[PDB]
Amino acid sequence: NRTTQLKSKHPCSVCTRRKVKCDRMIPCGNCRKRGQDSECMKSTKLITASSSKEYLPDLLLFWQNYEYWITNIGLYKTKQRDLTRTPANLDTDTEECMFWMNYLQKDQSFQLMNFAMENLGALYFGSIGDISELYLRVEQYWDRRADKNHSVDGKYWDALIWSVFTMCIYYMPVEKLAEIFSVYPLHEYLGSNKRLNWEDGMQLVMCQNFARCSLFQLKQCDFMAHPDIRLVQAYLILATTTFPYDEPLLANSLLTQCIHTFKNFHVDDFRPLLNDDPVESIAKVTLGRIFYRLCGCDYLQSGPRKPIALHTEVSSLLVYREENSTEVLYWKIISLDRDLDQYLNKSSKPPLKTLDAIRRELDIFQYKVDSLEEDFRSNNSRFQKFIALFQISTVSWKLFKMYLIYYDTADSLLKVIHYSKVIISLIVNNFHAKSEFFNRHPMVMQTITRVVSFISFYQIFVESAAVKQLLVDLTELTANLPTIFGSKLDKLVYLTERLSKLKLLWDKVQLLDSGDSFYHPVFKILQNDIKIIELKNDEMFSLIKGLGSLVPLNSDFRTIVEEFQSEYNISDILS
Amino acid sequence: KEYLPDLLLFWQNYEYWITNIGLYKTKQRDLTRTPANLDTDTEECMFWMNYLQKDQSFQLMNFAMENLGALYFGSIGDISELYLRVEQYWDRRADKNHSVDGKYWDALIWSVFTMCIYYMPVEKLAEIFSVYPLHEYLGSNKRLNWEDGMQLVMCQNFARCSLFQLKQCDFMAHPDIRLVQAYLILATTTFPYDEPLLANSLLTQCIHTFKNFHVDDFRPLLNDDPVESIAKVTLGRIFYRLCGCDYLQSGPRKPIALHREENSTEVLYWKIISLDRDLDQYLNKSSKPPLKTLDAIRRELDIFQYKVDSLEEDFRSNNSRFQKFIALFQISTVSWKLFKMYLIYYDTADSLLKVIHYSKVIISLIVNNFHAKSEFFNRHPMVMQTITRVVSFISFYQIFVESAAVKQLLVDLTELTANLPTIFGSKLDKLVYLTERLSKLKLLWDKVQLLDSGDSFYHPVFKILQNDIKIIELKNDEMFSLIKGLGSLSDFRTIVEEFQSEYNISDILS
Amino acid sequence: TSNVVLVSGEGERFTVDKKIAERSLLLKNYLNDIVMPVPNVRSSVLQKVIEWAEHHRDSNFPDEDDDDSRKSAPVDSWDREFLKVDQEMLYEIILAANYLNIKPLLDAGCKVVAEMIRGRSPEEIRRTFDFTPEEEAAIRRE
Ligand SMILES: [Zn+2]
Ligand SMILES: [Zn+2]
Repeated sequence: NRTTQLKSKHPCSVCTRRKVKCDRMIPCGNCRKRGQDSECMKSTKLITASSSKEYLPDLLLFWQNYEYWITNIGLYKTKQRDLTRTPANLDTDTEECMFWMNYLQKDQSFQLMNFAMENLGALYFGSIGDISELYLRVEQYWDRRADKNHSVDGKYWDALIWSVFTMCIYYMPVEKLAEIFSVYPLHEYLGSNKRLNWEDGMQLVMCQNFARCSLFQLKQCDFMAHPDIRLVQAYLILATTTFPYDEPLLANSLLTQCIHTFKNFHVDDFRPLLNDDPVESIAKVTLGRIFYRLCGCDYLQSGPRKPIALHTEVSSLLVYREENSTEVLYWKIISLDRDLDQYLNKSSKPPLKTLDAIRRELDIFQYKVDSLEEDFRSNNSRFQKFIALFQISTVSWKLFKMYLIYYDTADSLLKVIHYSKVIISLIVNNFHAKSEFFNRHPMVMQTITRVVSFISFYQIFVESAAVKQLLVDLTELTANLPTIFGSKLDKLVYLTERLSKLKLLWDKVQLLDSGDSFYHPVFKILQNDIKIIELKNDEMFSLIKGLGSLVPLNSDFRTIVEEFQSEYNISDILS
Repeated sequence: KEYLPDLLLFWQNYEYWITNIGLYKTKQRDLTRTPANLDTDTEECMFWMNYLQKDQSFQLMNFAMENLGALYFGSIGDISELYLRVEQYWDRRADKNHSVDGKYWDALIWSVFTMCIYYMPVEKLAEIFSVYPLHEYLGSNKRLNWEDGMQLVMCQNFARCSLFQLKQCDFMAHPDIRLVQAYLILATTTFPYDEPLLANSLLTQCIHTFKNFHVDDFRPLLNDDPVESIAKVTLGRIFYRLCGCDYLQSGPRKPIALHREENSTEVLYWKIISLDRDLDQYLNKSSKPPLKTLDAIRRELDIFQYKVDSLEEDFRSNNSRFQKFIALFQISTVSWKLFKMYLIYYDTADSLLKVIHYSKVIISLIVNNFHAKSEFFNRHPMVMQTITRVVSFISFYQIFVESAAVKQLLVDLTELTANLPTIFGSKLDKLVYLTERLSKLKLLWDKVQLLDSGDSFYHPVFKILQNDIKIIELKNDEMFSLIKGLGSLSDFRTIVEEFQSEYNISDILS
Repeated sequence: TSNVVLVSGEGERFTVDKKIAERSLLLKNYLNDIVMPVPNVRSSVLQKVIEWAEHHRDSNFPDEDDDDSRKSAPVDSWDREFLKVDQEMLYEIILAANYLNIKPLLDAGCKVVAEMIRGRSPEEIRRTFDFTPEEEAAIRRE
C-alpha cells in the first residue's frame, strides 16, 4: 500500500538524472529504497514531521472498493445455487398456499386494512392512491370464494390485495398482531418448536408465506401472457419489505417484467395535453406517480445480477418538468445518491464543482423539507417526515465521507461523526412507544450497515476517543434493531465482529517495510476477501455446468494469513 | 396522372401496418372474460405426456437427426449426444422427487419433440401415431385426419407441455442457458404466431438471461482453458441466432432492443438478415434512403450472391439441400425488397422488370419443392412472410397500373397461394381474405370517376385505405386496458360505409 | 423562546437565543428534528461568532446563490472594525464559520484577507522561490 506524504512540487533531481519516473511523495518511494535519502531531501525545505501514517490515503481509497464488494453486493445481492440438489417445485406451492389461504379470515383482513389505512399511507399512496375504495375490491374477493371460474382481472385484484396484506403483516407491531391472530395451527402444520412466539420469528415466516401466495396468484393469472398495470402495482407494494433481499434474482426477474410492462404503453411525457379526455389526464398523472416509484425501487436493486437499466434521462447537474408533490422530491434524493455513488467501482476522482453543486442542492432540500407543517395526530405525515429526514441524513453522510476520502477537507472527520450522531439520534428517538415499527424500513438497514462498517474500518487503524465512544454507540444501537431483519441482522454482527479480530492482528505483529510499499497480513486478508467474492460472482461456471458434460475440475506471514482465514472465513456472509 | 408517387409512398406505411403488424403481431383480448387457468394445464399436459411413448420418441429423434440439421445446428450443434438425455428421460420417469437441471433437460427435449411433430410429413406422421384416443379425449369429428388439422393441434399441445415444464422449473428463479436453448428451438415453428406477447415475454427473459453472463467478445485466447474457448464459441452461435430472432419480432409489443465450414454460413445468415434490417429500417420513418446507400447495398448483395452461388450440395445429404434452399430464398427475398424500394422511391428503368424477375425466381423456388421428399421444406415461416409481402404488393400495383404480364403474375400468385400446406391453418385463410378484399378494391376503382380539387384528388379507395390504417392504429394502443386496469373507470360517404359494412377489416385480426 | 446550548472546544457551555443561533445552518438542520457541540473552536472564537451573529440579527445580505455574482459589494465599517485582529485569530474565525456554514461572515473575512493579499508591496513578492535550483539562477539572472 504505497507510502505518501507532502506532495513536493517538482520531480526530484535524482530521479531526473537517471531518467526514471519520480514518485514525488517525500522524499521518494525510490530514493528511500536505495538509501539515498540525503540527496533527494537536502536541497530546499527541510521540514520533517514523521507522522508514521503514510499508509493511510491508499487504504482509504481501498475502503471504496471494500464497501462496494462487501456491504453492497456480497451481503444482500448474492446467492450461490446448486442445480443438482435444489428440489423440484412439484407441488407448485398448491398445498402451501391452500393452507395459508385457509388460515386468513375475514374480519381479521378488515382489521389489517384498518391498520393499513391508519398508519401506512406514505407507502401505498404513491402507487395506488385511495385505499378505502379498495375496500370494495376486498368485498369482491370475499364475494367470490366458492366459484369455479375467475377472470384475469379478478385474480389481478386478488394479487394486489394479497400484496397489501403482506405489507400489513410486515409492518405490524407485535402486540396488535398477537391480539388479532392465533398461533397453534401454524405449529400444528409447519413443524417448528411448539413455544416459538411472534417475537421468536413467526412474523417473518408468515410474511414470506403471504408474499409467496401473492406470487402464486400472479402465476395463476398467466402474468407473462397479459401485460397490465397490476403486476407493477403488486411489485411496488412488495418492494418495501425484505422480499428484495430473500430471493434477489427472482426480484430482478419480476422487476424486468415490470419494466417491460411499463414500456409497453409507449408513454413518454406525463403532463396532460390540451386536447384529451379528463379520464386520460387522470390516468397519465397516476402513471407518472407509478413511474417515479418504479425508478426508485429500480435503482435500489442495481448490480451484476440485473443489467437492464430503466434510468432513461435523469440527472441534476448543471426531471425538472414535474410537480414537486411527494414522489418527485422522493426521487431527487435518490438521484443525488446515484450521482455520489457512481464513483465506487470507478477509478477517477469527481471534481470540486460537482460536490459544491451537491452541497447546494443538499441545502435547498433541507430547507424545503423542514419548511412543511402538519398535524400531530396525522401519523402518516410524521412518518413521511421521518423518511425524508433520514434520507437527507444518509446523503449528507456519504457526501462528507467522499470529501474525507478523496480530498480530506477542513475537519471532515468530525462532520462524519456529527451526521453519524444525527442518524443514531433519529433511530433512538424512535425507540419510544407507538413509533417502534418506524425502524423497519430497509433504508435504515442500508445506512446502519454503511456507518458501522466504516467506523469499524476506521477504528482498526487510527484511534481517537470520540471515534471509540461512537463505535460503542453503534454497537449498542445494532444490538437492538428489530428482529424482522432476522438472519440478515446476524450476519452484520459477524462482519463487525470479524473486524474486531482484525484489530488484534494489527497489534501483535509489527508493520513491515520495503522502502516503497508496506506489507502486513491485514492487507492481504482485506484483499483476499474481495477476490473471493468476485470469484463468487462470475457466472461462467454455471454456464459450463449447464451446457452439458463439460464439467470443470479446477515465511510465517502466509501461515498467519491462512490461520485467520481458517478461523474467520468471509464465506459465512452468504447463505 | 400525378397521384402515383404519393400513393407509392402510402404503400410503405400500409405494408408496415397491415401486412406485418396486423396479420401476425396483433392480438386483442378481454381481461374480463378470459378464463384464468386454475388447472394450470395439469390435466391437459398430464394427458399429452401420458400419451407419448418411447420408441416413437426415438423415431422422432431419428427424423430430427437425418433431416432437420440446418435449424438445430445454430443452437445446439450435435444432437446424438442428446440421445443420452433421452435415455435419462425414460430413466427418470416414474420418480417421486426431481431436480432443477433434469427438468431443464426435459424442457429442451420437449421443445425438440415439438419441432419434430411440426416438420414431419404426413405419411410417417400417420405411420407413428393413432387418432382414436385423441377423439376419445377431445371429442371432435372422427373423420378429422392429420392434414385436417390434428397435426397443428398436437404441435400446439406439445409447445404447451414444454412451457409447462419450464414453469415447473420456476425459471425466473434459476436463470440458466437452457431457457434460451428451449426458446430458440421453439422459435422456428409458428408458435410465435399463436401467442405473440407470451413469446415477447419469453424473449425478454432470454435477453435478461443472456446479459446475466457479461460476455462481450467471443474470440478465444491462448491463455485460457480450452473449455472456456468452447463455451465462448457456443455463446457466439447463440448470440447471433438470438439477434436474428430479435429482428423477426420488432414492432410495438417488444420495446427492449438488443441489436471455416459452417460458421461462415452462420455469418452469411447474419449478414443477410442485417442487410434486411438496413433495408426495412425505412418503412414507418418518413426518410428517403439516398442513392449511394442503395448502390452499396446492391454491390454487397452481388458479393453475397456470388458467395451463395459459390456453395455446394449433395442429393443424398438432404440437409445440405435444405440449407441451400434457405440461403437462396433469403438472398432472393432481400433482392426483391431492394428492387421494390428502387421502384417506389426512385423508379429506375426496369425496376419493374427486376421485380417481376425476382418474383418469378421466388415462385420457381416454392413450386419446385412440390416433388416427393421435399414437402416439409415449405413449412418454414419465412416463405409465409415473403408470400404475404409479395402478393400484397402485386395486388396493390395491379389496382393502379394494369399490364398483361403483371396480370398473369397475379394469376400465378393466386394459384400458388391456395396450395401452401395446411399447417398455417386459419392464418392461411386470413391472407386469402386480404387478397379477395383487394380484388373487390379493384372494382370500386373501375366504376367511379376520379374527382379533382385542382390540387388534391378524391376517390373512395383513398378513404378506405386510410381508414384501415387508422382502425388498426386504434387497435394498437393499450390506453383502454390501462383505464380498465387502474380502477373501475355526397354519396361518397355512403359508398365508403357500404363497402366497409360488407368487407370489414376486423376479420384479419384475431 | 427557549434558548439553546452550544459547547466550544474548551468545554465552555454557551447559551443563546434560538432566533440568532439559527443563523448557522448546521444548528438549523440540527434543531429541526438542546445541546450541540462545536469542536475545533476556541471559546473566545465562539464568543466572537455569537457576538457577530447578534449584531446582524436583522440584517439582509445578498442573496443565496447570486453570491459571487453580486459580490463584490463593499463591507460595512462595523464588521471591519470587528475583524481587526491578528491573523491567527482571523483564520480561526474563518475555519469556525466554515464549520458553522455562515456564508456572509465567510465572505467578509475572505474580503479582509484578500485585501491583505491584493495590495502587498513589491519588496514582499521578491521572496520564497519551482523545484529547479539551477533554473532559479537563470530566473535570478534577470
Ligand atoms: Zn525526482
Ligand atoms: Zn528522490
